[PDB]
Amino acid sequence: SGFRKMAFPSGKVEGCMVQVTCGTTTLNGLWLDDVVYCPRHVICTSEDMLNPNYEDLLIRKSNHNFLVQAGNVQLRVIGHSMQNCVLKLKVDTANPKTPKYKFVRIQPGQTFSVLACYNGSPSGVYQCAMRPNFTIKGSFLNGSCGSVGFNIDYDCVSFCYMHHMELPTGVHAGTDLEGNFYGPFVDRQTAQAAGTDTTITVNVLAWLYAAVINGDRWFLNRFTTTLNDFNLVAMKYNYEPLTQDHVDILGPLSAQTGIAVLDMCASLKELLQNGMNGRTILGSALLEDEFTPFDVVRQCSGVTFQ
Amino acid sequence: SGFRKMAFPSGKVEGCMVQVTCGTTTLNGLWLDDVVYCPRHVICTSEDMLNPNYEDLLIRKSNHNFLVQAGNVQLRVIGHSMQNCVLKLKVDTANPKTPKYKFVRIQPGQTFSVLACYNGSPSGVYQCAMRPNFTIKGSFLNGSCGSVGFNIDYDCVSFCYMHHMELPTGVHAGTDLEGNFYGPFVDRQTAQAAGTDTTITVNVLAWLYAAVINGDRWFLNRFTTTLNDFNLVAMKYNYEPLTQDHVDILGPLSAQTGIAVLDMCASLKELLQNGMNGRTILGSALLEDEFTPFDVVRQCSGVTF
Ligand SMILES: COc1ccc(N(Cc2cc(Cl)cs2)C(=O)Cc2cncc3ccccc23)cc1
Ligand SMILES: COc1ccc(N(Cc2cc(Cl)cs2)C(=O)Cc2cncc3ccccc23)cc1
Repeated sequence: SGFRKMAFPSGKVEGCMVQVTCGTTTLNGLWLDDVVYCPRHVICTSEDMLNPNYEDLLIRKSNHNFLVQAGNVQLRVIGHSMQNCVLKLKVDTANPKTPKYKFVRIQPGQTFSVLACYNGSPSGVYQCAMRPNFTIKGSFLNGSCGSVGFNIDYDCVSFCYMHHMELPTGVHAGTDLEGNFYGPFVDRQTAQAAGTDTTITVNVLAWLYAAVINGDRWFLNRFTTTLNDFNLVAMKYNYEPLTQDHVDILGPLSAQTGIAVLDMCASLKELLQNGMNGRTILGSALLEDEFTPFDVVRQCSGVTFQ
Repeated sequence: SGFRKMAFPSGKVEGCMVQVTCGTTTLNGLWLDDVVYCPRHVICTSEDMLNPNYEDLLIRKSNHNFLVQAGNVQLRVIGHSMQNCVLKLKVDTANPKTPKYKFVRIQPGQTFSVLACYNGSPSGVYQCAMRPNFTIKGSFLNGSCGSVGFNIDYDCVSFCYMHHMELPTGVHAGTDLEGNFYGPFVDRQTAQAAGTDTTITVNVLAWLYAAVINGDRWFLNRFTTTLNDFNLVAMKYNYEPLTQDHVDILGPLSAQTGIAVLDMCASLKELLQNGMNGRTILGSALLEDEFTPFDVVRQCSGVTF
């Protein structure tokens, strides 16, 4: 029993983290096969970030301007290209610890484990959710850039996030491993703001199923609802629309608990309308939205990674 | 900036996890050098668990009754002893992935990472505190037994916890790696209950210092308190007494923020009195007590391994 913010084991990703230096700028890189992936802003000084021309800045750098350290063993850069906002450093050595992996771009609502790194060394691991405003609430200090976010889907590490920036609100913004930013953000120091955020409805329902599995059932009611009627109430309270796809993804949790998705929807509708009445769910006073349906199943069914 | 419940990277511990089978019982073992450590209840059946004599159960076992698997590799048991509530299986091979390690016993309030394992394979990693009542609020299912809790310091793993049981409240009980239970618990299926839990006051204060470091001061006030008046108030909310040792341990955070420990104690007193009035502190609607003072410094100063 019990329910915790639970990260994927970090072993396979720890094996892939390196230091990248270009000038007095040092940050983290991801070493997979004979390529190191890192933020393109490694080629920038703090002043350069005000109005960078990345084409011009890269056209001036050569292979030997980029110093990569893998533990305390130097890799030779034998090529460099830019894909969107990531630098790809082609190196002389394939990473022997390269796991089975893909690059995945995630949807808002999806969670991932962050291996927070400084100077190519891991500091720790935690769970994040891609907010509907395309920011993450992370723990990132200067030098954290190039730290990655990942899921393990069966036997495959899926890399979904690379850390780039901290916004003035203190929330974090980054790219997929193809250098495509999540959200309307740019790698220049200019006025940029997190948009108004919404609650991830499918994840709140996932977490109410977690509560039922852990014996916290007080919020279940005899009422039902239609998808349409649920969404009319949800949208009043700044909750993301629930689609039929969301309903189907919640099918396994519904089957395991014997509580219909629309019955759980009716329970949530009353929670939003009435509040908690100074009660808690899984020892939280607020409705939690940073657990996916799969996160609940993985923790509550003891799914393992080998 | 930002502050998050952060586990240690699990890689060095993943390298030590194996499956241990005795009869129809399978659980997790820790493989360090040529020894595998596991809960001694691996030699029990479900009926055995009410009043087991582990000396009598163990003397009946041969080396070959213990099946230790590390991935696809069968490890050969060449010896066994019992130390308190852990079994030590001597195997023919030293774990090549063995890290630098120590065995430590932690105090209530200290935190560690759990690598939750089933059949010798990892499910996930989370951060935990030894509660004042010597339980942990974990996430563990049947087959989780032998999962370990640890801290990393430089490149040394200190193992402080081995998982043995779940209590009726759903909290979890376990031993150090010398097989001594945290708390008054025993490896028997007899009725045992967690003592009344209390909040870890020094950790809540550490976490308020974290919130200040992260640029949030809304909860501060103009007031101070004596240690004695703080403890008289805090105990009415089932908070642990704050000792002068706790106050000294909060010294570095006090110095970094310029907020005296007893002034932060005054802030906490008001927070218990008023609640958050629809606000949050580091994204939390409750007062968090599973960050130690060292955890705040480590995460706010960017310590690596
Ligand atoms: C060349 O040197 C720099 C590179 C990046 C930064 N910024 C600002 C920007 C990044 C982007 Cl992309 C556009 S502006 C960051 O947000 C980096 C950053 C990250 N995560 C925690 C941070 C914490 C403190 C300070 C910076 C942090 C600043 C300087
Ligand atoms: C020989 O087979 C068994 C061995 C141990 C268990 N128990 C009950 C007891 C353990 C101890 Cl030591 C005394 S009673 C557990 O608590 C294991 C356990 C662990 N963590 C989550 C658990 C969740 C559900 C059920 C059991 C859990 C039961 C059977």
